Amino acid sequence: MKTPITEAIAAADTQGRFLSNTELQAVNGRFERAAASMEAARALTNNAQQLIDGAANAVYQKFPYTTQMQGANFASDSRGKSKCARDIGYYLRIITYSLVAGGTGPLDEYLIAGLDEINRTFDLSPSWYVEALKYIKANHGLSGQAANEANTYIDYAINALS
Amino acid sequence: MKTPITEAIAAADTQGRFLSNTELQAVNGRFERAAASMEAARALTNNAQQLIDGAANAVYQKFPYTTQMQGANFASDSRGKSKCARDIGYYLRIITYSLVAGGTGPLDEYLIAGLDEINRTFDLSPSWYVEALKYIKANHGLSGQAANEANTYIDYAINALS
Amino acid sequence: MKTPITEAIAAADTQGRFLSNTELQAVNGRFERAAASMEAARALTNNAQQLIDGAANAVYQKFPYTTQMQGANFASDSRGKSKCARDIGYYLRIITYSLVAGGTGPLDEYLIAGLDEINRTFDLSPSWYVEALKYIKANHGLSGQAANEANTYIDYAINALS
Amino acid sequence: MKTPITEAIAAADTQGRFLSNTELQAVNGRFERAAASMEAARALTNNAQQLIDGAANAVYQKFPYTTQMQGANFASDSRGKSKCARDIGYYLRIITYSLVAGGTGPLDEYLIAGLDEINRTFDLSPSWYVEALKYIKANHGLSGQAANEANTYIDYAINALS
Amino acid sequence: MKTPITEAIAAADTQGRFLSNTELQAVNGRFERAAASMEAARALTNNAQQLIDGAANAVYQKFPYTTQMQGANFASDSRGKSKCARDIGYYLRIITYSLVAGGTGPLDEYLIAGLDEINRTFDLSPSWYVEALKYIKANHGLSGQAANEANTYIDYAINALS
Amino acid sequence: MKTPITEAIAAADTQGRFLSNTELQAVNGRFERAAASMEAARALTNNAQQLIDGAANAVYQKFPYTTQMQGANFASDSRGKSKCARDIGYYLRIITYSLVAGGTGPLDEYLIAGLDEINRTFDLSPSWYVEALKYIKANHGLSGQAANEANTYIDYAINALS
Amino acid sequence: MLDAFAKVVSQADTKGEFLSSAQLDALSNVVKDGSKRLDAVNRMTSNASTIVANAARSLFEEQPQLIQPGGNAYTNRRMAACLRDMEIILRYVTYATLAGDSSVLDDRCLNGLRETYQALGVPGGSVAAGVAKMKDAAIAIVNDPNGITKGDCSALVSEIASYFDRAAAAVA
Amino acid sequence: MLDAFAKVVSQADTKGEFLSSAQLDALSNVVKDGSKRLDAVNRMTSNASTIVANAARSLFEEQPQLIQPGGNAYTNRRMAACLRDMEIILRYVTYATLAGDSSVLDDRCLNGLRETYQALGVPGGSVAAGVAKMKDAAIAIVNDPNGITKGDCSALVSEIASYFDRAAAAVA
Amino acid sequence: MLDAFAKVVSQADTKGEFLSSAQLDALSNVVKDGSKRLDAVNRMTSNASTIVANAARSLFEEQPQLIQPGGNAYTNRRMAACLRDMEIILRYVTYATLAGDSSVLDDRCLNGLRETYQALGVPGGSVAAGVAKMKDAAIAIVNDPNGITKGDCSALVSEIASYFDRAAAAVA
Amino acid sequence: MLDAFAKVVSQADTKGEFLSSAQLDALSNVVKDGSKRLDAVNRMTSNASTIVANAARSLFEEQPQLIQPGGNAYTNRRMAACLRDMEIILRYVTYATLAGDSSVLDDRCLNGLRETYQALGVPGGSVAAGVAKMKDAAIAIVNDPNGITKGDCSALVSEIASYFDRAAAAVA
Amino acid sequence: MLDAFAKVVSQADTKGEFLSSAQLDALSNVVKDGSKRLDAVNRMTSNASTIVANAARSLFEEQPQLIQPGGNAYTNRRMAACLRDMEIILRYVTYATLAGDSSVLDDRCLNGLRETYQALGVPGGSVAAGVAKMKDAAIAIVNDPNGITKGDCSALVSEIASYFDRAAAAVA
Amino acid sequence: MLDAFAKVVSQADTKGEFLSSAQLDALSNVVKDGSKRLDAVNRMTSNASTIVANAARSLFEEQPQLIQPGGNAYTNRRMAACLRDMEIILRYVTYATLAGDSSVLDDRCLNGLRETYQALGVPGGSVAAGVAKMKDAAIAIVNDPNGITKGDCSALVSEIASYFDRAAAAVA
Ligand SMILES: *[C@H](C)[C@H]1/C(=C/c2[nH]c(/C=C3N=C(/C=C4\NC(=O)C(CC)=C4C)C(C)=C\3CCC(=O)O)c(CCC(=O)O)c2C)NC(=O)[C@@H]1C
Repeated sequence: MKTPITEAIAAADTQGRFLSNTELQAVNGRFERAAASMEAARALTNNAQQLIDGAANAVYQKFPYTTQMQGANFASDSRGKSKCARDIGYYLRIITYSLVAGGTGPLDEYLIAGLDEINRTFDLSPSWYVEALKYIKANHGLSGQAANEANTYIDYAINALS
Repeated sequence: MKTPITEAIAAADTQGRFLSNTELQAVNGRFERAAASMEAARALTNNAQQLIDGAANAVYQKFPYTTQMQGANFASDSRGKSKCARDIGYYLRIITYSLVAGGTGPLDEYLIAGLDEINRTFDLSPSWYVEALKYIKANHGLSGQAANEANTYIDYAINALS
Repeated sequence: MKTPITEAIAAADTQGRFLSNTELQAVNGRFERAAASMEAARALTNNAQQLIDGAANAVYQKFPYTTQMQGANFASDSRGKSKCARDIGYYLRIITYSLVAGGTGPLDEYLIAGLDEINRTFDLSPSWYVEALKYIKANHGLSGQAANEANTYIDYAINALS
Repeated sequence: MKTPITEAIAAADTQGRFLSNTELQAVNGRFERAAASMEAARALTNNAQQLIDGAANAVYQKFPYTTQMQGANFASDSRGKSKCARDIGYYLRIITYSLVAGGTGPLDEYLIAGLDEINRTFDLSPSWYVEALKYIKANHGLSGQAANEANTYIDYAINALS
Repeated sequence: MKTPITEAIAAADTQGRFLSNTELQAVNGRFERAAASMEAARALTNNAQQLIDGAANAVYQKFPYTTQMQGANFASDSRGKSKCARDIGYYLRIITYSLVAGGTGPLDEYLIAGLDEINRTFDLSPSWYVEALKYIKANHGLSGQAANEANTYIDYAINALS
Repeated sequence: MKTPITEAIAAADTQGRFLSNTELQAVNGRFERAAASMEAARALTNNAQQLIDGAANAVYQKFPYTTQMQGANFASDSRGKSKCARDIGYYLRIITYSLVAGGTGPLDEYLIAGLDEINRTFDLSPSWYVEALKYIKANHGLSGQAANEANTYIDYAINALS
Repeated sequence: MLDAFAKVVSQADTKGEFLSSAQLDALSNVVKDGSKRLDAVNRMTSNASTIVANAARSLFEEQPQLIQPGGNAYTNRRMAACLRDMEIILRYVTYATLAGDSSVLDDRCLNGLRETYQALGVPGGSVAAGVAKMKDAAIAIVNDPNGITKGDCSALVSEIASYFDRAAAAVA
Repeated sequence: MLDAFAKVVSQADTKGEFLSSAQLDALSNVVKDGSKRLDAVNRMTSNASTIVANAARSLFEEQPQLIQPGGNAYTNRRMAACLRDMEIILRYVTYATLAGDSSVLDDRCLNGLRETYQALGVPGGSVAAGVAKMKDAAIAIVNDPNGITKGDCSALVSEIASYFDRAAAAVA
Repeated sequence: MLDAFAKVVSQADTKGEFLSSAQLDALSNVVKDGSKRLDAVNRMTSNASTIVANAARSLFEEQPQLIQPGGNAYTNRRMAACLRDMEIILRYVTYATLAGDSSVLDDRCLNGLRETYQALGVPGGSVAAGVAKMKDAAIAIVNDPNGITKGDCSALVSEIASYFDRAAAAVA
Repeated sequence: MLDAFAKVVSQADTKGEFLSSAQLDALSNVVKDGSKRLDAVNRMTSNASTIVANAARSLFEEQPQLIQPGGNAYTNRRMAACLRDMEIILRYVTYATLAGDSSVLDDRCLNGLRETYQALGVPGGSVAAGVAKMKDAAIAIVNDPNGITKGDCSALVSEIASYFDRAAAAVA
Repeated sequence: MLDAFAKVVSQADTKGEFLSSAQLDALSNVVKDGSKRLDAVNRMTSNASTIVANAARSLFEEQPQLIQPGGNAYTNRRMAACLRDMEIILRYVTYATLAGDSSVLDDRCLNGLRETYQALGVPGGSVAAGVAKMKDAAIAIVNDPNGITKGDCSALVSEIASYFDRAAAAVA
Repeated sequence: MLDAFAKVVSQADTKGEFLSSAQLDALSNVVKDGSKRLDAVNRMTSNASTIVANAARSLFEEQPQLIQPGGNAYTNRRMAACLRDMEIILRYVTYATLAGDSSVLDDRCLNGLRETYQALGVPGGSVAAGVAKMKDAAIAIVNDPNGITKGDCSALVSEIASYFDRAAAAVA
């Protein structure tokens, strides 16, 4: 999986050479950022259920037609609400994985790869998930470098959707 | 030239994507190491002439035949001594360049690329330069991370020669 | 542009051979289908404005939020309605082009190539155009092979969107 | 084997797409030509032995040296006459196969591929077979599109030999 | 042009190396064979017209139909006889060129390359030229290594035709 | 292994053709040179031990530091002298192999391939072996083409080292 | 690959004889029934997307262990791969229907698929269930009598069902 | 490349308007006259070998300086190249005749041919003479009234002659 | 490509002398101001999509002749190409901002772009207008004082504006 | 390949749950001990050449049948190949030490090495002896207390020895 | 590949000793008899076409089931392939005759031929019969005493027959 | 490429006539003087390394501005490139000497070298000086009378000097 350490090792391996000072400097920078990364990860994991419920409710309020239109891809019944809550939980959990791993490897591997085809096939709108992620970014309750890291990963996900 | 910033930019460019968090972390690690890098560079630049003279003298003492054998590739006359001093100065200056730039880019580009062919063609021994570099490492008079960086680059050069 | 005649000529040219009986048979089949193709093209061209207005109105009735939500990509104002009418006119005109040319060349070249990126960037939903095309198919007022051809091309466009 | 249906299927498969309207039009054109194709095939099959004997006799009359010169590749004895009759029968049978299949697939696969090397190795003249095919074309006794198809395939074979 | 010296030079050049002892040995072997090569070349050049006339006459006697059949590719008139004499002269002259150059370079470059297509297009039989070359080999009047070289090149030409 | 016969066979095989006159001429040149080759091989094999001892002694006299400096790569003890004698014996034996085989195949395969890496890793000087080979060339006691061949192969080895 | 005409020609050439009257009559009958085959292929091609989407939705409702965390279809990448495989199977079934012979389907799609799935770890039973659902949907769409000339298509539907069952048995 | 239908569609799309009744009527007329075009293409394809051989023989009889020692067609290799070029020109003329538009002929064959011949040293006048002889032979074969339904093909013959003259002028 | 450190090292090696104290002090100052550069690059990368979309919308509102039938951006393919080009220009501007030197931007993006656009027929004035709009949006986003430590970024903003104007002048 | 963070994330995703506090604490401990790992990697990389040369010399002194005429290391080419293999093994051990997990070493170096050596005829026991000598030299160099901050590196040395023994057992 | 000189040198290097007098005398004898080998190779190369044609004709007369409809040589393509294979076998026999060692013949031609023929379905007995006929023809041509210096070539003919029988046994 | 025999054959074929007695006598004279050419080529090949090294040393002593910091030969890479170029020029001179014609030297080495050096910035005068020094060294080595049969080699030396001067003039 794409992490800074594995990226440096792969870069060194494709050339058949030992590890230079640049790879060690990159690993050291990752270790320096790890403190804020773990702070953000703990803050996001501790309040997962409240964030999921709030993001779902925000999606339901901004797009009220998603709870009234009769369809398989809408949340007009309990099955649709369960699917939406599951999707938001998946998004939050994978964002936490990316925060812990120190890179966008989990985001690219588990969620982004193949997202457009799924959204087209099952008739889902990226705007719903963009609104949910915007709520999560506005209400994660962090400050400083931890907030900076969380916002960076949330914006990466949003730019992937948009 | 191969520097951490240009390496990260090239890695991002070969994939046609924006700069991720890993490249920024690598650049931050380079910036953290820059303090020791500049300390070592200043210490090596301030005492360049004394180090060059001492390294030359050490080479002359360890291999006494280099000052008595009659040949074009030996230092038995003033021309050979001038050439040896020039070579040691080149080695020290390029090591300083590598220390400042933050990577082995200057070392690979200006000195290492094509070294074996030159040593074979003009009948020069890598052991002389290894001894000079060992003297420089033993007598640069640094302590701590600056000494660590200087020793790392000197060992890179030595491993290139050996 | 991808037409049956040009497709046959390109197939013959990539092998460096003359035109065989199979290419002539394909061209003859195209000529046999041309009667129904032109019938459908005339029927669709004669009632273009009514079809465009009806398809727009159907989109507005099925998705009522597209006329009330405040946004740049919605038809809540005159500019959005003009853009929607222009889009539906483009769809109908390119379908007519494909009917006349005898293949999906115009559809693949003018509309389908790059459709997903545009829909993602400008935040447009393929379901609106699917509903408009469904209305057009239900209300083009043809019968027989002309209706068969028109429905075939409309379904090709719909499958491209879905 | 190269038939219009298999050609269309292969063209669709090399691009990883479904069958478009052009392939169906080509298959329909093949089906329209199939009537004349089968008419010509029946007419050529019903009078096979007479055509073979006549074509052989025409070759023997136009090149009288083929029945007097002493050689392994000449028809001066019973073995050579048997070989010539067998060759003419092969030509007629493969032409019938091509007429039935709707393309030059059987002709390219069973007869044309490797014909020049065989004619050079065993010292055979293409002019003999050209004369036999010309007799067959002049005496197959067809009229209309069936005659057109038979002449087209015979001319394809002749151009292959010439 | 393909000569032993140029072949050795090209072999040395494709590897980017100097000329080794093997290339010099090959050139020396060519120089040793050059005596017989020039002997055969002189013997064939001195009696060119008689050999050409005899080979033509042999072709006319073995295939008597070539002087009676009415056609553009036959020697039934003065134009055909002139063309046949010109062809036999070309064959003999190029064989002499190959003998002088020390290899089959002239034969492959001037005559063999494209021979089959010409023989098929203009309806010429390789057996005529095979008979002419057989007469030339039987009546060149050489003995020893010169005869060996002449026979080797004539057999190379014959195998090219057959 | 690279010998003139195998080189000619490989050249003929990469083009899928029979053996031409040029390959036979090259083999004949090799056979003509074989007499001097075997003469030189016998002369070098008969006096192997004396040549090895003399070349070793010449190396020890020209570079006297190789018998006094304390090191693993020097001949200051019995082990180093045994290693040097073994190396000189290897050089002479492989030169004899190359003389017998008629090409530089044994020299390129057994000795030259990978020589620079070994000399760099184990800290050996090519000048020692150059001096030994120069002594061998000056004291092999041959005259004529045998001496020419021996000198050619010794110079090939020297140019490989230099 | 081989269609009906190529198959008959190949057998006749292997036996080395002219085509008889029975074979020519059978080929004439095959040619006479080409319009129904073209209609079936066109309808399946037009409704492919809905067929695939509905079949996938039904399959994931019947076997919920595939989309659970840790399943074989739990990611966007693996879900896209599953949809792509189902679309490929439907496409090759349509190719075989147009050709009139299952040579292309057996040679280019079903050749060595079971071993590939075993190496990857893909459950073949779920794939067979999805293929059966696609078969039912496609057969129901083909036999739609609205907006088409009335006729007999029983043999064509039976043959299409045969291709679908062959694919399901070869992948299971 | 573009044929008549593609050309009309391209102009209509560039102007951004639906096709009018005149353009549709012209395209219907083009479709109605397709059998004659198919016959012309079939006849030219069938007689291509004889056309090329006769044209080459006539060209080398009219200009004997080409096959003389030192000429541009004095070898087997160069003679084969000349025959190949003439066959290629005839093939592309047939392609343009089938398409109904000279886009393919101008884009894939005649684009940059004069400069290539100038660099190689090939005389363009002899090539133009050979093209004219091929044109005459092909036109004579196309207008053969034996074993075909009687009709009017004057426009088709004029168009084919136009393509041949265009090729001759572009290569000269 | 070259950044500041590589540029200084290259000039010093060309002159063949050790680095002086002034150059080392300048490089130390460059290192000391790296956090602001990282923040600017991060903000531009995060807001790239909105920047590009808003700039394209504004450009097509100001110059309506581009999206009209027959325009240079009238298709889905050409519109996608235009958006891709704008995104590429923004990406290379971000690369140059991170490097601290415009070598990569001038060597990999702006080298020979005017001739390519002239050959294709792309109007350079509209591209320059779009680049200016992107510059304004990016500069406004970078100088946002919300949720960040207060400081002085005037030199960084001036340098970024210099890169944007260089790109606009090189493409016009 | 996988390091510690990637391994933990992969197991958590397979089980489909958030990371607990124990895993986060373990990862924090791993991050806290990164300086020692960087020092170990740097020292091994710096002394690689001497390690390889000394190990090869010792191996050829202990088993003299390898460099004898007819041995598996009797040429310059085969000796260079042996040195290259030892250097590759050391390089991959350093990669695994930096990663903190033996996934890369087992996947890119030791995967199918025994079969390759068996096919070539390379004795695995001598390779194992050389690997053991390299292990001893590298461990002795890593634990050098001169010119470094005093601390505890027992776990790191044990882990490095584990990687070396794993390589030796996988190649034997 | 290896010839006699390379073989002797390889064995001497494997044993690690200088060549003795017996080996040098044997190599001198091999060199002394090179003219006969060159004559044999030249004659076989010159008569290759007639050898192959006559052998193929005789083989198809002796076993008429190969050229019957349905046979393994019933087409122009398969007949050309059979002639090509026979020519390749003769060419490699000539290569081995020139080299003086059957290494090239066993390594480049006969290595894995039986399995290839078994997979394709080619009968090996007919190939062996054709090889035997080619052997007889080539031997008869080589021993022709007309227009050549009289001498003893018994060993050369025996060796050539050995190569031919080796090929026949390896392909059967 | 062309040697003397190929050149004469090419002119004779262009004129389309048999070779006369004068040309055959000239070719016989060329063949008679082959041993001296082989000796010259062998000596130059054997002494190439010393020739190149001495010429480079002399050139860098005469023009010290090349190896100064900032020069065109101030690095290990550029010095290696310069030595490689000189070795290539000597190698092609030896090729031309063996061939007896300067076609290969003019076609594969000196074709477009001046423009390449102008684009790169390599001074041609220094290259010409190095070529002249190599010429002097090679001529002095070739005319060494020790350990060789006494004879006349004046024409060969003049021709070699002509090739060297041609290279020097073409590179300047
Ligand atoms: C059987 C699956 C269903 C069915 C089909 C059916 N159609 C006819 C009539 C026609 N179908 C076509 C369709 C095409 N011909 C082509 O070339 C192409 C591709 C370019 C298509 C799509 C045509 C032209 C006809 C004839 C004209 C007409 O409209 O009638 C029949 C009758 C038998 C026949 O062969 O024509 C049948 C059975 N109808 C059903 O009810 C079945 C469900």
